[PDB]
Amino acid sequence: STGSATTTPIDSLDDAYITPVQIGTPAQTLNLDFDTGSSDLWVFSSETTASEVDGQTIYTPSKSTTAKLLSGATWSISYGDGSSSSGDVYTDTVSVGGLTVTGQAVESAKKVSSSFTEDSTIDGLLGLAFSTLNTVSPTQQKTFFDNAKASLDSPVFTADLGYHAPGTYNFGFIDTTAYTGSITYTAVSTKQGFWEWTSTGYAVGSGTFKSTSIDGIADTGTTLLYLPATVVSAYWAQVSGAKSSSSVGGYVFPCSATLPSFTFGVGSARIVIPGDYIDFGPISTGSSSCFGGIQSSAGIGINIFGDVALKAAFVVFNGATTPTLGFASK
Repeated sequence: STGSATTTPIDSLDDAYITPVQIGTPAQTLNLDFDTGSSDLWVFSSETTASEVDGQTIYTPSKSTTAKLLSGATWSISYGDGSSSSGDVYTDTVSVGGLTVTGQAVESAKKVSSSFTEDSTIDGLLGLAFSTLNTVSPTQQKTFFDNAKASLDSPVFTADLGYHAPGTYNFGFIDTTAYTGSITYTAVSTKQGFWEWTSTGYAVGSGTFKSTSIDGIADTGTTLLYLPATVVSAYWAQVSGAKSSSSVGGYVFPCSATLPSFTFGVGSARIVIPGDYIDFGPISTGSSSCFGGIQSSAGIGINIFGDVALKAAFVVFNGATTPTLGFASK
């Protein structure tokens, strides 16, 4: 089997991407944030505290004939950006772009933190990291991809995120028309539950390539590119007027400035992030100060190849017995 779904930016800055997901019988369609940095499929629901729902579409298990309470199961998650949610668990039928899993753990939110409430466009998350990170207790649950894997034509999914435009998540096949050149594959460590790999270095604009190992994660659920402070400093030093602002929480730059590209290494191959991808617009309406899309990972404790990086590539998440990651230009 295979599946193919369009993923759409939630706003004009590509702050995140939502993908429609069918849950239950008859189908309830929710727009989920596909997140290769976490491993819980959780949704706004009929059980979510009413005061914490503001415009989201909810899953109502009682209206699904295939929904079954996973008795005794609870979940509770906290994300790197300080947000959180928690609740109980049902199993139900979940379909993504034609691909159907039965008995998928659908984690129903009883509580969500304010940032989720305040984002009316995201109805939940669908985690695509390794199932070892799943928070369901007492019995850890498998991700949608893990459950689908054996049925797929090939044990892979791909992320093709658009710049200011829709893109595609595919399951079970590699669309050879979706990228240019060849796919370069690189080793993955699953020891922290992430799609963790080691970039071979970077360049800033037309600068020479610096060969240096950068361990990080391929994370569709993180907006920006978070790299070591040395690297980030070298980038923003090439932007006139750029500065790091504690009050704003990172590097900002005059909206009148031209951003250089940023290149990262995948083995001997190179992915080029165009400068425009690194512009996240005015820090506040009317401000001439723009927020940068490359920021320091210092104090996150991990480097994160978020959407800024991934949307410059066609990315293969190869869930073979020994997982690997593939990157192609597009």
